[PDB]
Amino acid sequence: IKTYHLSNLTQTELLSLKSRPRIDFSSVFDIVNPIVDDVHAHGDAAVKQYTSKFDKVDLENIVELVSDLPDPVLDPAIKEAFDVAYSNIYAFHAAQKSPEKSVENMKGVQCKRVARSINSVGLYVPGGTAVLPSTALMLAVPAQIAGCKTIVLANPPTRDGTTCKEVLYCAKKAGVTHLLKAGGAQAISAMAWGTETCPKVEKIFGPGNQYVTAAKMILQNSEAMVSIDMPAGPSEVLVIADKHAIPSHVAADLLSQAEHGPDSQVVLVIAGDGVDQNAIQEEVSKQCQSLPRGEFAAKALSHSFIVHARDMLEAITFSNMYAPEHLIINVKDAEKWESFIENAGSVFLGSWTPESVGDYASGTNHVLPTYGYARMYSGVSLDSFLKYITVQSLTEEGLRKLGPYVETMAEVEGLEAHKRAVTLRLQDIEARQV
Amino acid sequence: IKTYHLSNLTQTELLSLKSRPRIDFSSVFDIVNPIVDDVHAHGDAAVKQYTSKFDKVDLENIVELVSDLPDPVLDPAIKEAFDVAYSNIYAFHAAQKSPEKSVENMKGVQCKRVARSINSVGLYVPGGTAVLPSTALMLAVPAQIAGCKTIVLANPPTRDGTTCKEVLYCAKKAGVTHLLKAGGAQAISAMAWGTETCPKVEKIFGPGNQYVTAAKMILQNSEAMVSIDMPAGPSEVLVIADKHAIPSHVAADLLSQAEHGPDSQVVLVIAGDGVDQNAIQEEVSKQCQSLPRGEFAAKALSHSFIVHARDMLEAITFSNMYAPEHLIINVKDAEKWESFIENAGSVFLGSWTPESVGDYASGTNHVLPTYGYARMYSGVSLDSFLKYITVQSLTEEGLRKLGPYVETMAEVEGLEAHKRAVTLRLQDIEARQV
Ligand SMILES: [Zn+2]
Ligand SMILES: [Zn+2]
Repeated sequence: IKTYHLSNLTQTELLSLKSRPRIDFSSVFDIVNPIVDDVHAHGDAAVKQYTSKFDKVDLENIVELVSDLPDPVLDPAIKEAFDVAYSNIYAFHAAQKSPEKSVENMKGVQCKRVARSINSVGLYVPGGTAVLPSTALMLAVPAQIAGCKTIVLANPPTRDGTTCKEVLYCAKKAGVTHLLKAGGAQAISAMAWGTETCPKVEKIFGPGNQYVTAAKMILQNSEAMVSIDMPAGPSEVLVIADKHAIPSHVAADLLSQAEHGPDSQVVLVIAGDGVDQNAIQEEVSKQCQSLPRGEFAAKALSHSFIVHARDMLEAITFSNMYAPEHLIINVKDAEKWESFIENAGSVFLGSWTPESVGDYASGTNHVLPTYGYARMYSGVSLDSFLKYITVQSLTEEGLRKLGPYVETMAEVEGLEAHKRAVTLRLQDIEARQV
Repeated sequence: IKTYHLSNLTQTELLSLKSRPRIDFSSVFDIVNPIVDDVHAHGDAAVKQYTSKFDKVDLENIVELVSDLPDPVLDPAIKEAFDVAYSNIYAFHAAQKSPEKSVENMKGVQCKRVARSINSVGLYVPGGTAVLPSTALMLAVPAQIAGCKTIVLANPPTRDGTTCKEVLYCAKKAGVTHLLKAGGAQAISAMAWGTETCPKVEKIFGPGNQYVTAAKMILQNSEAMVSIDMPAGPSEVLVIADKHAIPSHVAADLLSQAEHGPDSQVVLVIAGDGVDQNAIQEEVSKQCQSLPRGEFAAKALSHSFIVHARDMLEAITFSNMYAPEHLIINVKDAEKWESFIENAGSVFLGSWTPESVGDYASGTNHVLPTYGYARMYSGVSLDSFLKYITVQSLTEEGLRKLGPYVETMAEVEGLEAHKRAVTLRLQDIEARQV
């Protein structure tokens, strides 16, 4: 409910706004380490125990090959909607391919950067009661485009043990190879180390909850030889609204984020004068009462806050400091403010572009950096699933011309074998002129 | 000396060749962790103390604004060599800028991905017994191209408290804003947390020794809010050689990697037949005893190994498994095999392209993934210094076309607030034209 005016604040007060409520992950590591170690040591049996324990389901086989599962049949309207998403997500991400053009800054010194897919990747889509086929498209489409050979999707089952069929449809469309019917730390460990039946993966994506996230943090510093997309905290939106924003559409934007759960973070920034803060707030109350996830949204909004900025430059400056997962800019001429944005996972410009268009189908990626990590991490993209290999090839003339400079730098550095690798080659070359 | 043949080996045995020796991080962690904490709590005073103990230097001004440092004067061959290097590294990295073309897969649905620099960055360049201006260019040039506002270059001082003069030259050329005259874990903490005079940075780059590396690793899972380039181990080279390779050149390539240190890892893969392995081992021995760092190279070569492959495909396949920091391909028609390489930091094709060319001046980046982390990490590049923000903007028509698909997918996921944010908007649009 809290309201702040940027003119009222000291440098110390600013800073407490920039930082999210502390999550002590050390605490969460203590809970997660035994689970990670158990799966590491005892494999599928251990995974089955934790799945029985936490998801209250007992599994025969925790992994299946997706190409052996039947094509599920969906309501045609539902199917077409996910085909549209797929199509837009596919096109946005395919357009991120780098051309691989060679640089020749001196004659005969040809260098280039080429993309190779990460061979094996693991994707975490939360499950049980959550039905998250959208996240499945977000992780698997760019994997598919990148060409990854093994694609493990981890998706904890419903209370009976049934795979969410929309997720499965999405997984089949994006070439997921393996479906791992587990969640939690236990699923992260199984992909990081591999098991009797779950392939070992080289990189793991999707933030899951704070327990998934902790295991990812832990396993990236372990011997498992696994990298992750990014660390994480709760989901967030920051909305900037000016007097041209419709109060009820602003309210709906706040609740759209709030309904993700009690820990979602909402920030309303009011840029300029003439905005009816009251109407927005009342409109939030009215809309919240009919939401089936209204209890979640209300718990979330109990630690939301409002910020008054006297102008749009101040609003954006505050948003840059904050570094929001999602940024909504509902102000006149929103597009013009783009070159002022420095830190945000994803940006929604104007009045017709709610967060859920990006959550589902605009084509951008919704697995975005939270907690302030947009300061140095990007949302998942095609490049998240590639390594770039640098290549250089010299001709004789190139080495003739570049070698001496190399000789010089190696001497300066005290590295004489580095020098001789070149000199010995130059001797051979000069020896073959008569 | 030690040799293997790919035909003679079991699965069990290949997998042993793939994996590097384990490093005891536990002992390193015991050293590093209280250093980090101490710098976090006590700032520059804590840093001064550690510099005094390990580097044996007592210095009051540990952070220097590079602007008001006088240009060093170095001999002119040396200036000219680093200038060529600067030029090739610049050109190579500048060619990596993405176009930011908008995607419009459905009329009025406009999406894009824009580059924004990481606002502050830290660059680690080893000192004391090392002199590493090449690394200064490798880290600093793409930061400068990326437009990072604060660039902190950590480099421990020489015994009199001065900065290594070649390193300072490269920092001024590449636009480093601050110089932190400290090394080791204490340097890393100072950049990760900020001190009284050292700016806090968002990302830290550069291998260092195992103390630096452990500090980077701890700090990436800490509350400091800092990412890292990549984890790391000892540097490595894998050289693929066929019968057309000149044995002495092959030997000088191995020594070039080996002279880095006793842990530097070296692998020779002999592909096909007609290769004088003896001439190569003889040549390694003559060359090794005529080197200043010959004792370092010999210790490294004691844990080197050879692999015989019946053909080049099998050689490449083995190399793809091993996933070397550096790969040299000295075979016939080396360029043609490019498409078969899946895992390698940087590649050197043909007879005239030694590792040291890439270490110094080809333009590629020498800060590369070791220990098999080439399976999922790239070398440092322009992208390492950027976040890519995704942007979407819808017209009214765009939302009229895409919104209904989104309402449905929101229904499926049980996320009514996500649906309503679209519906209120579609209602407003409908109200207006009637
Ligand atoms: Zn959402
Ligand atoms: Zn080197």
